[PDB]
Amino acid sequence: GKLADCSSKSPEECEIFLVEGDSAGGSTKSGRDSRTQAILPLRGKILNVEKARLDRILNNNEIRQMITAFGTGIGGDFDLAKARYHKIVIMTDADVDGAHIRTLLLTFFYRFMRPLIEAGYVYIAQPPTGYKGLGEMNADQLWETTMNPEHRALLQVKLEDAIEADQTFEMLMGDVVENRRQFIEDNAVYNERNITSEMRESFLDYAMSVIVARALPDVRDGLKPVHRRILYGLNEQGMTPDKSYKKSARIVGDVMGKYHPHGDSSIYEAMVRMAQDFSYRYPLVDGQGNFGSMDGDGAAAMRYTEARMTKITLELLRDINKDTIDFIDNYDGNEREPSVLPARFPNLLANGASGIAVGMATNIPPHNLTELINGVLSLSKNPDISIAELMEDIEGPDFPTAGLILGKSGIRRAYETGRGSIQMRSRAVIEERGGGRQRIVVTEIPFQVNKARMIEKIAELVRDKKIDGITDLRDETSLRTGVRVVIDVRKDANASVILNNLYKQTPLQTSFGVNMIALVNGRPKLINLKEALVHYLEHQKTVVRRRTQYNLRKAKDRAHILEGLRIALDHIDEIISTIRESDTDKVAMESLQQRFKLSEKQAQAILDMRLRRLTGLERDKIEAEYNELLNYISELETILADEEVLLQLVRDELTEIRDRFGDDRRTEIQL
Amino acid sequence: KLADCSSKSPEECEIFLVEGDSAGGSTKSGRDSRTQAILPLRGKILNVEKARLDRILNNNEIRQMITAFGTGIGGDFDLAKARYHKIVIMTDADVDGAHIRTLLLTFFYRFMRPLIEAGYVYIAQPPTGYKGLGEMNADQLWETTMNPEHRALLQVKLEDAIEADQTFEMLMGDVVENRRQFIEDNAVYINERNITSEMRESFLDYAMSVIVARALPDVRDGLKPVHRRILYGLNEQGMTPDKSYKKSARIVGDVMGKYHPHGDSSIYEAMVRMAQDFSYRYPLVDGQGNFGSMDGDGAAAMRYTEARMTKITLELLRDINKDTIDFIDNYDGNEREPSVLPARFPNLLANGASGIAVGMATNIPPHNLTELINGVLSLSKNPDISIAELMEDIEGPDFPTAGLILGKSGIRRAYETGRGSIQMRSRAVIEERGGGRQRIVVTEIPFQVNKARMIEKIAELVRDKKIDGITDLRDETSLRTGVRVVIDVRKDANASVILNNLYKQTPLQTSFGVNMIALVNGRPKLINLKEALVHYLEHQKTVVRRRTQYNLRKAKDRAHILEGLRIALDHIDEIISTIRESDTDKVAMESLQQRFKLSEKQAQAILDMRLRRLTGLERDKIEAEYNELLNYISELETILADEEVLLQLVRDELTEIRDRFGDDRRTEIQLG
DNA sequence: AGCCGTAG
DNA sequence: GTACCTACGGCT
DNA sequence: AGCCGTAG
DNA sequence: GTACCTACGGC
Ligand SMILES: O=c1ccc2ccc(F)c3c2n1C[C@H]3CN1CCC(NCc2cc3c(nn2)OCCO3)CC1
Ligand SMILES: Cc1sc(-c2ccccc2Cl)cc1C(=O)N[C@@H](CN)c1ccccc1
Ligand SMILES: Cc1sc(-c2ccccc2Cl)cc1C(=O)N[C@@H](CN)c1ccccc1
Ligand SMILES: [Mn+2]
Ligand SMILES: [Mn+2]
Ligand code: NA
Repeated sequence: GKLADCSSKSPEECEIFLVEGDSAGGSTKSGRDSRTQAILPLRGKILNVEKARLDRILNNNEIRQMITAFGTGIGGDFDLAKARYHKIVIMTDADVDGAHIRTLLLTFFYRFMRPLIEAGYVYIAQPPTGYKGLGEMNADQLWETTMNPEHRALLQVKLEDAIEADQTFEMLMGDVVENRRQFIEDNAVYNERNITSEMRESFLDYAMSVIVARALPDVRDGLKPVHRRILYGLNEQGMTPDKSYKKSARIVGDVMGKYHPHGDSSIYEAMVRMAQDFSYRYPLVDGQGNFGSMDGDGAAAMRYTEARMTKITLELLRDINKDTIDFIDNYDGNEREPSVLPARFPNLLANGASGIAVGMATNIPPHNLTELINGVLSLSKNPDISIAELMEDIEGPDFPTAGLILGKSGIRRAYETGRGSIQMRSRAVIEERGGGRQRIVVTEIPFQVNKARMIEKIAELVRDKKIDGITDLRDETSLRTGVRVVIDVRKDANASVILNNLYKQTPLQTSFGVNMIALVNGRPKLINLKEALVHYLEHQKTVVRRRTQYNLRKAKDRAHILEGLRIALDHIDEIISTIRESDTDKVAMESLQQRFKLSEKQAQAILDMRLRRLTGLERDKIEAEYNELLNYISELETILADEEVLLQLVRDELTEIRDRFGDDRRTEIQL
Repeated sequence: KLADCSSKSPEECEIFLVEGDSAGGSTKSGRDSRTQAILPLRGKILNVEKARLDRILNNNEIRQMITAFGTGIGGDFDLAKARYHKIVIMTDADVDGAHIRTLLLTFFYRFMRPLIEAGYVYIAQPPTGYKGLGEMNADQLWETTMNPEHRALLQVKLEDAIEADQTFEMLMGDVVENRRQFIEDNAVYINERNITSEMRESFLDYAMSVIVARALPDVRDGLKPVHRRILYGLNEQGMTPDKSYKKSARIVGDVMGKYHPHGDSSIYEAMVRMAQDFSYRYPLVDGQGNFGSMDGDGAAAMRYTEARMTKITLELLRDINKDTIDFIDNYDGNEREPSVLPARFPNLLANGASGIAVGMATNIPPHNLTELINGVLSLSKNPDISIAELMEDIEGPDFPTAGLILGKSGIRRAYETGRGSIQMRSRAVIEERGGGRQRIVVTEIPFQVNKARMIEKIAELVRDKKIDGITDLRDETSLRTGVRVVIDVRKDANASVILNNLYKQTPLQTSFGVNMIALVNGRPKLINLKEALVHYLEHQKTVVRRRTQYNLRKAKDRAHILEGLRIALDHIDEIISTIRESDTDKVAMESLQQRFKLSEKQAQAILDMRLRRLTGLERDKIEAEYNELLNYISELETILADEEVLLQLVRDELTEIRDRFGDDRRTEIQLG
């Protein structure tokens, strides 16, 4: 019913185009030749049939619609002669997700409709380079470039080696992660088409993009691109804590247009989590309005909420405009965006990260800011510090939701190797409720556990009689009292046994599996605690050194200008005479340069000077600024002359941040 | 969706009805969960006053409320079974919140009246300034509206049941005229609440806002608030035709934050229509990407499309920064927006308008711009011109979709009175297809007719055997050929007969019901063709008059500065020494003013002068500017001194616009 | 009828 | 006004 | 086995 | 990635 067929009933001259969604589909339908060309719009990512059970595959709506459209049936019953189109054309967006969707479609054609490929019926379209998605093209341009048999370039998909192609679909699309990961590491780098070559190149294109530009944080600032773009967007709009909140829909529309060419919900939902004090150990966004709850209620629609940077986020963006980090071109070349943030606090470890990539994933727990900075300071004084010594500063993860960690052994393994299992428990106590009866009271729950869902789980166990001795279950949580979950215990039953059982059978006890993978030098890397801290500290040294160099050039440039102004003030009569005698700006400029040994920049500055600069207060200000400047330049040079002084400055600034933003440990690590 | 409280004891339990999930989550968090339950609604609710019982009972929102209350409904209503003794209506403090409140009270009065009689129904009073309950933090919601310690609730009271019956009937019933009369009669520019009063005030607030601030165009620029805000948003962001396309998501978020506090889809779809050349006779938006089709395909998601002003839209905004129109504060006081656009072409008539309001609706067809401007010119030369004479310029509507209008008699009635029915017919011809067989070919369809859907209607008629003689039906439309819909006719059947039947039984012939209502001085008004031209010409006289006055004010301000600069350069050594000798800015200003007879503004301008202005070509170059200004000042004064000269200037600027943007008529008017 | 177009 | 489909990895 | 979070 | 509720007035 989503299919827009062509009028001809002769398959030999008929072509069906497969496109990503209705955005693309509408340009496609308007621009086509309705006589011979059909359009079937799909719905974004389609089922990977290499990983799915067969009944699921047969019951999936997108899959059925293709089968019905092609008309050949599937597997054993496939009948090539019954095909309704001799050309099946894959026309996804010319981007990395476009590529993924193509690997998913080919995988379906190969496993289920193979003769179709063998017959040479499957092609790949080749839309132009410039556009965002096909939804961004005018129908006429899409017709000429991509669908016009006269000018289009199609690739026909050719099946050459079928042993090789089976091995290929299994490797890329199959359920064994390791083989796929190996394939990516090995190949990762910075009109007839063999189906194996198309899968390998298209999948690597997608997989690479997800690893380096989506799902993994950078080790230096702890951010993924969508977060870095959000925060940079708030900086560039002047959405500072002192400044008022800006509506979220404007922030999101802004980020979308300038830096992040993806769907609005991905951006808004990333921003929302950054504002949740139950998600971020040190929240990066300050939100006004409904930003979700521990119960998994979603945030209010973006038209209603407002947001701005938290104060600690200013520390992430500090000195970004002092040539501290490298800018790069944005997605369409009309803007510039930061490659990384200055990150004056160790954000990766402080807020942690979780991302599902391709071939790999990352799980990094959050940490206490005071402990992390103290760890960085200990490292700065001792490059050969061991993990055990570092743990004297950093006890373990510190969750925003507090709770308990059981033992140091999982933490120790994770810090040493980057992988460990950490056991988390809710904070629970047994107390009397009167009448000789007792209750269990939970005041803190494990990190990332949905409270309401945890309670549902307990209720279901009680209902199914899978747990004994619970008379009542209520959520007494309130803004005023904090989290409070009350489990009433049957009189004379052992509450401690019931609690132990709750730990065994519900998320009241949950584990955090540490998998510390981050982008180091543009590549994913499993890193230990020390390595994550070493990368953070080198970054801070580079940022501070660069800021100091930038500030020196700027101060020197400004001093240069002020010397010219001071010269002008010393010979103001002569300066005025020279300018009056000149016919043009260009002559005056040359004459000032010749007569007073001034640079072009100095002369330009003098010619720009307003007459009010001539008053007593203004002359003094020019002289006062120059004298202030000379001292500043001397201070900057001192820092750059001595690596130790530079390093000390890094330590001092970290320390300042520690004292301003460092807070108490929340999570209790129990021996 | 219900988030219930702990207590089982209704006497102390309260249920809060909120607009959506946006307010629901803050409400869930902020409430006392022991005694406060939350039921989020799904925006506007069924009006039970206009609906039959089967539809009422099958509505999910009505069902959830019935289920939650526990009382049952109507005849089976049981007050004792109520699960809460306080049912609290908590919508946003805005016009649409007020509407939701009338809809809820309508359901309660009709299906659960004892609940009101018992005193169980209340209205919360959240604070204003928020633009949504989703906007408030949970602690603010609790303290201001849900905490029993600080909250102010209105208990709804039923005093006169006869009067309330009548009020619910008039405000919410199916008779539009009584409701329209109520709005016309009442419209104008400590813990208990009478239900009749609450209904009359809440409904009037909503109805008036929709009439004056949503669904009806201004007679002066032909726009509704959302369209005006979009265009002003484009001008402000500098999205002119010379600049590159801006992404739609960014344009929309900007309009949302700054001027239009409503949904993104309302803004984006309004912008998309301005871009469609099958909708707008002179498109106001230049769109890049998928902007929808005549088959009712919607535009691509806003993440993909880009947009900017068309060239003609520059004429809507021309002179906006010369104090030609009044600006007003935006919705939250942080911005300024235009009350109306200068509108240098008659956009109301040119592009037409359709809007469903409350108590009334509007339907104004588009027109040919060359014709309209000629009409305005003729009118400007003769205030007593008649409609018939005006029709010598303005033949009738001119649809972007072309086609035919049958006869001039509906056009005439609509122009004379503002109401008329106009028959639009497709352009269709009969031609041979070979073998002695024929086809009907359609290349133009009526305005606002979905082509795919019209084709479906035809296919339906053929399959149901309600029409004889059709053997095939195809849409051969393409970019190369334009609309082409082909109906094959059975050999030896009369094709003209088949075509006449298709006109009678399908949208291939359709009617446009003209009902020209626009806002005139802030009030809706049914207007005829001449009255719409008159208000337009007045607006233009006013814009040009104000523009001239602004320019004159500006030019004198400038001449004044230059007289100070002339004096400064003539005495420059003494000027500089005066400044050098002054300790501060203030002292220099006083000294310059006393010594050289300079105003405060002249002296500031002298102190702001850069040294590079002392170069040679300046004494004369300043004198060059000063000389042109005097001439210009004289030119502006002449215009303000003679109405006829001002009127001629309006005529001239309209004529230039007609020659630059005026195009050929598309819709053919056949007599008859 | 169910559409048209700004709203929740 | 709102609700689900899909990919992807690892842990239970 | 369903969840975590950026994506279509 | 997409689909389907509601108000409102007139034909
Ligand atoms: O609830 C439901 C339930 C079902 C359903 C089905 C199909 C279907 F399409 C949808 C459904 N829905 C909701 C709806 C899906 N939504 C996703 C979000 C999208 N938002 C656009 C947007 C706004 C912006 C912006 N960019 N883009 O830039 C900044 C300003 O605001 C609008 C469509
Ligand atoms: C999947 C990819 S892509 C990539 C790469 C290479 C070069 C340029 C750009 C990129 Cl993106 C490297 C790997 C990879 O697996 N690296 C190994 C290191 N042993 C590994 C194994 C396990 C965990 C993390 C890392
Ligand atoms: C419904 C409203 S509100 C309003 C009004 C009054 C005063 C201030 C602000 C406002 Cl908005 C006037 C009417 C109305 O019906 N006007 C009559 C013309 N007398 C009408 C009748 C039929 C068609 C159009 C217009
Ligand atoms: Mn894409
Ligand atoms: Mn509202
Ligand atoms: Na008809």
